[PDB]
Amino acid sequence: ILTKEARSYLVEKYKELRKDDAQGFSRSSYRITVRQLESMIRLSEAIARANCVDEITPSFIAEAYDLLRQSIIRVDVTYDKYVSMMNMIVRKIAEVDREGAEELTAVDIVDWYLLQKENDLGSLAEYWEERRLAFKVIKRLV
Amino acid sequence: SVLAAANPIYGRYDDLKSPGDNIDFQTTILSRFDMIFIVKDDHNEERDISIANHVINIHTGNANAMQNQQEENGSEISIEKMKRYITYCRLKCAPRLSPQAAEKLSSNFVTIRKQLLINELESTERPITIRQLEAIIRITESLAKLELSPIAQERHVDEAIRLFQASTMDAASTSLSEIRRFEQELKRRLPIGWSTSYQTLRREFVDTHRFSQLALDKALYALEKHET
Repeated sequence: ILTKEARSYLVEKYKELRKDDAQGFSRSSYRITVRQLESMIRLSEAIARANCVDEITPSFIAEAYDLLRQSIIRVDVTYDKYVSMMNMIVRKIAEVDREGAEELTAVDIVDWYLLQKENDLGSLAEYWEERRLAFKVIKRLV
Repeated sequence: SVLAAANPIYGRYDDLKSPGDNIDFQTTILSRFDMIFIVKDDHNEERDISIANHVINIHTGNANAMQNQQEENGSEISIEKMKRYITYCRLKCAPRLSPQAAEKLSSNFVTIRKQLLINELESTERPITIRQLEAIIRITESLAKLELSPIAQERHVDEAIRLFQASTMDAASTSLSEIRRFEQELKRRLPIGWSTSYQTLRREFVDTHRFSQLALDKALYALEKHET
């Protein structure tokens, strides 16, 4: 039984797990479902059973944690605007690194990006903003 | 003479969608039908308050029902009379159009054909049949039969053209291109198509986080039309 308040840590661990796995959705998700938070518990207690230790450790929690992590990775294979562009950067690279080196003409990234976001463009201001933002990020990046 | 009220799908986006393409897979229905009026009940601020206020009360003292009844007395033709009138006009007289009205309507329809062709040079997705013209005609004779006159007049039609024009205005109103592929499947996936079928695109677009029923059909109908 873990009364221990190091359980607080577990929360951020749960919390550390979903954030990086939020974007992209094209990752292994899942969600990551709360049922996985609920899962980390039974996993923890399992490792407690293993090591005879009672109230466990935050360390064993980290072990169950990494375990779930590889189990996830094996499945992998106002700045919201900047976020959408940074999402484009991470998305393009993450795909191209797995199915290619990634490199090539930086202009192309803007090219196909506009081709994708053109569907979400409600008004010309959205296009112009997306264009100037992606341009701003590349200019900053360089 | 059929009077039909269809129910459109998915709401306002179907207006964002091509105006036709609504009924089953086929617009032909809408082609047969003369006057198509997709509508709005924009309450002139006095409407929504009308219905609301009506709900609030709806009890005593039958004042509102009364008000309806004097609306019935004054409400133009008693409507018990309107019926007898309609029977009357319907059996008595059969109207006929005037020549200048005719040539007028020729100009009407050729401007329609030409202009809207020019509109469809861009392959703007929507229509024009001579059946529609014939409709316009039948409206003119109908209204001529209102005035009960054995003969049509020009102004008389001048109303009709614009009314039907409102009808034309009614005719006018996972990204698609991405799902519109299916192309990658049709090619280097299946030259036959078989063992592919909607079921395949289902297994292909089932665990890809991706395809809606209308989405799947739309992209399909799209590519079907597109000629891909």
